[PDB]
Amino acid sequence: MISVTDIRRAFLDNECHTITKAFGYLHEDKAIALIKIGFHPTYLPKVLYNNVVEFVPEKLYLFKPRTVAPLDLISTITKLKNVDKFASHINYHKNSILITGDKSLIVKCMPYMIISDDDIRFIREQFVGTNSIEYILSFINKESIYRMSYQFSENEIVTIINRDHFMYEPIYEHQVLDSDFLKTMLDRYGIVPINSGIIDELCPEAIIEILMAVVRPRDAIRFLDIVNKNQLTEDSVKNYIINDIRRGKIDYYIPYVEDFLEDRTEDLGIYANIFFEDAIDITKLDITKTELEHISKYMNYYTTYIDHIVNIILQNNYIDILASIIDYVQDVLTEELCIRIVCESTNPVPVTSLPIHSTLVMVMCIQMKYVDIVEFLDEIDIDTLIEKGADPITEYTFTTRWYNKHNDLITLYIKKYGFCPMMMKRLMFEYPLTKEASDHLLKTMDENRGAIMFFPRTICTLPYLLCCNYKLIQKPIPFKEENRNIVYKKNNRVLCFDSLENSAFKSLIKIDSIPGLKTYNMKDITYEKSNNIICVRFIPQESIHNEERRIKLQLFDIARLASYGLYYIPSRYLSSWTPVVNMIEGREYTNPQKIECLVILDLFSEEFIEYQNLGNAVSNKYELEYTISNYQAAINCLMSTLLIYLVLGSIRSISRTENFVLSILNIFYKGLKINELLSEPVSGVCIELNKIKDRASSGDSSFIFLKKNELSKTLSLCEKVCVETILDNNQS
Repeated sequence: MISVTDIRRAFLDNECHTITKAFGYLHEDKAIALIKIGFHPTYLPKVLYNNVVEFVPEKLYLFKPRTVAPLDLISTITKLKNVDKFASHINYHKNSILITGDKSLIVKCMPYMIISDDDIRFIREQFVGTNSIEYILSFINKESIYRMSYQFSENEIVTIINRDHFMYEPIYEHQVLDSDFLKTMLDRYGIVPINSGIIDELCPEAIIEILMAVVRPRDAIRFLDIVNKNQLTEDSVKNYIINDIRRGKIDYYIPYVEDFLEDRTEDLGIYANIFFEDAIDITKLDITKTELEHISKYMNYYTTYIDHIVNIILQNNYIDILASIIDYVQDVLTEELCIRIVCESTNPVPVTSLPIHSTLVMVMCIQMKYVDIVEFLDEIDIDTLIEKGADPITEYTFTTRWYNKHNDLITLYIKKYGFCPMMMKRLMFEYPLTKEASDHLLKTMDENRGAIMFFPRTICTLPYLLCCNYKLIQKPIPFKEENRNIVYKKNNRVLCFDSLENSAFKSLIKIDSIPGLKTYNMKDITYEKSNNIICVRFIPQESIHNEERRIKLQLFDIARLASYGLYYIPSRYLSSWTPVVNMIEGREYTNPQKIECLVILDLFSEEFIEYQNLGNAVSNKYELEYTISNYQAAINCLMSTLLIYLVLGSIRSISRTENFVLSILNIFYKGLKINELLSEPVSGVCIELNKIKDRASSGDSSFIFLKKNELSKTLSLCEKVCVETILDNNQS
């Protein structure tokens, strides 16, 4: 459990109403320490302003913009790369920032400043004679344009659209543009010319093509309005719009239909009533499932016929359609139907939209992993929820008032997250707790110190172990004298490096010193130098012919290298998958959307990085918001490699998937020198894996596509292997 002694002392001895207020009564030294690591309220009292400016300036945004001094603000954001959090400060002090005349400063601040016609006059004054005017203005935001009278020149508009393509949207509805300029922007940037500057009469084909290309409904409306002022609308255009309405594209055309298609309501059929109140009696029409899907978003126009529609839905078992109109059928929903919806619908419905909150409905929502199970507490007590397997501590719950209505939910929040600084920060500071709720929270955490509240399941979960802030101990490399009968390639290989300090060079040499590797072996290493450059000549191990054996033996080597402090970032397979970050922040995580390879390459192709530099390499490779430790980066690399070797390895495997998962994960243990065998149930994992295996033959693509939440059991097994990796490391 996170310690709360000091902040609870502050909360009680000053009779605060919120933990935010109590934070301000901490000793300035403790407050500043907490502020540095991000454990702070959303704002700070003025007494701390000088300490923040001196000791942690990047956190000045925690003061009201009026409280911050323009010099302090400008000194801070000059140093920072990301100033998103200073947006309201930057806007409030825009005049101070303009007066500086600093090109780099102004350009960094433009996306957050609401720029006025006067401000534009100041920029053209301070920068006349330089390339900078069209450069500075190219960083303007859509908010400035909406409130602006100024009109961009064409050069400005190009510079702006080169910097951010979709800035054409505010520009195109801000000002009248030359019609040849609109054509040039279409031929060259593919921008659809939706602007009042359209002057030439367009052929029926041209109108149909522009409609087929627009995406936002407001652009279709605008286009048609402009065009109708230039020319009459053809029967060819009218026909396409009716057929587009039949394809579900409705919002695009509501003004148009109401003004020009009044005499085509029989062609519009069931859709006509969206445009003309009760225009067609739909009971006399043959209604298709597709037509009901399209009008589901438009049911407020079919309330005259709501019974007929509901009846078609129930008679044809259109449960997804029933779910999509659930707000209109509250009176019809029996417990039986409520259950059907929960089990059969593609996407969940809100528990508040189910009028029946029986235990039976609740266990179906638990089975379907509904995120809003807490809403059954109007009928069912928290103990029955927990006994029946509910987890009400979700993101959904945080958007409700339930934490103030029920101190048992705050206790459950602590049991799930009391060790997790980011999640406790969120409840302590970013949730509108009551005095009594705030008191219960700090009391419960203070009287349950240590690990007792997380025993015996949570203390052995990966997120819990990531927040103990352990270390992975590296083992020293044993003496090597290679006696094995290794088959080497009949050709040598040369790798060159800019210097001998090169970390990749240093790890290649270290890996050569490591005994007992199965795939990463090298013969007859010679050196050649040219000033700083160092080249390594060597004869690589011949590749293992059996692909399944090769993949198993590569994971052994990965485990053995990790035990000695050498890791690799699997970014060629999972370019953005950092589940460790989710875990230490208390956020749920799921599988990546794809594996960017089909073939597991040999380990010679990867760059192995020292543990001591791993936190920095991982955070840079994945462009993380903040730098994670070497420990947490090591866990991410293992989690990534395990997922890749299980999924990709399965695909290329010829043995029974149950024996593959069990033997390659035991192979991983052996590389770690863990003497106990892995013995986990893999039946549920193998069903997930075999599904993906079957798409990989049918797909025929350059990547392996993974469906959302398809690998939950495989991920819990990757987690369990990492947990055992950490616990065994901590015994040594």
